[PDB]
Amino acid sequence: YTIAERPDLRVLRDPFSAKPHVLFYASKRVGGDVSDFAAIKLLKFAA
Amino acid sequence: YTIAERPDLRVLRDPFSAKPHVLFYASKRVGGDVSDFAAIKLLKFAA
Repeated sequence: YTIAERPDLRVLRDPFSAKPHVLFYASKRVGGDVSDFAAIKLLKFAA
Repeated sequence: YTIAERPDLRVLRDPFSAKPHVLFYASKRVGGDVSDFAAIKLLKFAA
């Protein structure tokens, strides 16, 4: 499994949209799927 | 009578909320009621 990501947490406080509040907008971006299909085995329970 | 206040007026102007406008927002916070009921006497005009 290979995980790709940006190593931060972009926070943007928004005193404008919801006016008497602050509305912090934090967003980390991360992705990833299996890269080596031979390196993972599973246990299915059926038969 | 005790006045509790934050000795500043906080201003916030958002060109972003409604774009063609500015929407100045200015606020201060204050509060207070009586602290010594024995130090304020009134004059009712009834009896």
